[PDB]
Amino acid sequence: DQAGITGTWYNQLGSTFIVTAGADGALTGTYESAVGNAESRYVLTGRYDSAPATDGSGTALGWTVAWKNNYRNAHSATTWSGQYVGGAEARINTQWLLTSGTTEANAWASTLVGHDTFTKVKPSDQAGITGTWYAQLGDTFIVTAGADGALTGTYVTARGNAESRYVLTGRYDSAPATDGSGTALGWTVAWKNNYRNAHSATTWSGQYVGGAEARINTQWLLTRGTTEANAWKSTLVGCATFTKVKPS
Amino acid sequence: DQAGITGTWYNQLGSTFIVTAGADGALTGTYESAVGNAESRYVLTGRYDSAPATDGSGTALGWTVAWKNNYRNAHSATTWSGQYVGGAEARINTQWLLTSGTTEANAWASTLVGHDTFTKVKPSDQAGITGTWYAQLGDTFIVTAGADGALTGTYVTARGNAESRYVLTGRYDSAPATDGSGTALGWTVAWKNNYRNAHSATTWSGQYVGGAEARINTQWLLTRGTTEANAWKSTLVGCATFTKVK
Repeated sequence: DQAGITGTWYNQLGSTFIVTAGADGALTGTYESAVGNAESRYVLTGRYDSAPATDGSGTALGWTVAWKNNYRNAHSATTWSGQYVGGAEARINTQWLLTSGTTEANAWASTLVGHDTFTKVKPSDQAGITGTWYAQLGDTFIVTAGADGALTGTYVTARGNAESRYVLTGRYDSAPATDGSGTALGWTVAWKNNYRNAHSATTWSGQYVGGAEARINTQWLLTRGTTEANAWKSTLVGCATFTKVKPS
Repeated sequence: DQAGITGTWYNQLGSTFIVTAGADGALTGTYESAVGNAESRYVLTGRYDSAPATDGSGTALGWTVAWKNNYRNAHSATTWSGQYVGGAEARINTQWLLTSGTTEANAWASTLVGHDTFTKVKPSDQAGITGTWYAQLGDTFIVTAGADGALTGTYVTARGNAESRYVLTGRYDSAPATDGSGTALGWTVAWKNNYRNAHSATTWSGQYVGGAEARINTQWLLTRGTTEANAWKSTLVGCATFTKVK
């Protein structure tokens, strides 16, 4: 629900995020984290299902924060993937992936995973990235990396309940480390366009590695809006690798 | 933590598991699930760090349940990876991976992810799998699949804080589907042996696909024992693909 989502949400750690849900499925806002290498507000962007199911399922959504602002750069990004559940005790229940830019030797250790629950009640490489990317599955990701750390574009998926292009939005570390680490980034796609609504959203969290064989290596979370009884099985997890060379 | 871990644990869904922690780092017991395609008890096996850190960190552990018993076969396995925290309100905080055996075309949708918290107080044999497997990183997994769905063996890791062999235990679906879906399975390694103790455990959850190029395609969770303040960053996630050819 657009009115249900917009506002201020608090999670179990004490972090805060303020979000505006646009009528078109956009999420925009700021996140302030009570833990980790973080200080003050960080830009957040994401998507949500603007036509959720009426059988009582939650509303699938996700969003991304690149942990760079004017005070700090943690060379990392987090994506939350989850669902909004309305009512007197409204909640956003998520799982998240936190990727650090790493050397290729430490990439196997690059991604933390966790869960966050948010309530309305306060508790007690721009050039390298911009362009067209191809997954091992055959689908396609066209993205523009802004100078501010914005990612914007469209995703065309070769598999699943999906058809034609979907809007994508995300963030990336716009001042990566120079020691050969990759560039942390993430983005979200809500699987609703003018042709289909799969009542679901995916977030990819990962890092860009430049050079002769440039890659975006990601892990992803796909959450479906579910009833509360089915929520334990609402989130799929996977990995995906994108290259600039269209596969065979 | 042998005495602390052993006994009966309840999670927020109403599921129950009973476990015995052995002195060597073994976990053995049964899991009864309050949700999903499950009914009565299922065998569980796993590992835990039998010499945790004394600074107050939790105790890393993991375990596997293949969702097949004499009453049902859900063609699936779950691994929980997490850490035991002792004291007046002892808990086991986990994240879990549930893999279903799927066709190749559906494999991208094969693995659910979630989190479970357990407390002590109740709330209100495949010839295909057995052998040596090699990951894209260079490390090595030697396993014996028992006829009862047991997995036992040793894991030798080519990366991280590890050296030589570590004990592994796990489970697999011993009566898979014959439509060409993979065989669901999972296993645990606690990263402690006679040479190193990394105070951590990894669980792989995934599926075995047979034939000319047999593979085990997995996703894994690596949990480190942490302080309560650092618990939010205790678990790494990744994927690993194993083949029979080095």
